[PDB]
Amino acid sequence: VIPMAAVKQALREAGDEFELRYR
Amino acid sequence: SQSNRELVVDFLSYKLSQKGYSWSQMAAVKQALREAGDEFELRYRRAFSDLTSQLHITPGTAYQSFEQVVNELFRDGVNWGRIVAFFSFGGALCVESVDKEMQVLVSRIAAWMATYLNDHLEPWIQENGGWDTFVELYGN
Ligand SMILES: [Ca+2]
Repeated sequence: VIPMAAVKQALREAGDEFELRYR
Repeated sequence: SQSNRELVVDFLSYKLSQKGYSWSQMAAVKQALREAGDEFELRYRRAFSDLTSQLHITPGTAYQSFEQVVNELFRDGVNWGRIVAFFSFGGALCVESVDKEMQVLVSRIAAWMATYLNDHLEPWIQENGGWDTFVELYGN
């Protein structure tokens, strides 16, 4: 079921995004 | 006793941080992490709701929910934003647990977090300039 992986991966992609927008 | 002291210190650190002043190194970090969570959570709020919907939690599957989101979060390494998500995630998990009448898990989750943070993020943190780095490069 695709949205299982997807919701996890999106947390990680947000963290990476947060990682650069707050420096 | 000394629990009068915990109360006094807590009241003072809070009052101090409002004025920009920080009681200890630990008071600084607690504040930087709190502010970063609230900020992460508000910015990626949609990303969080999608998370809640996909995972019903019971006391038997709560850990599975935890390890799945955590292992995916740190799949190909570590950074500070990912570390914020980790904290933000566990805070959300703890809130869903109390919501769904399962308050027992709250301390379990904290322990899972502490051990992971201790045994799995600490080496990266110690090697990237400790907690003071992230206070100084992300905080404020
Ligand atoms: Ca496992």
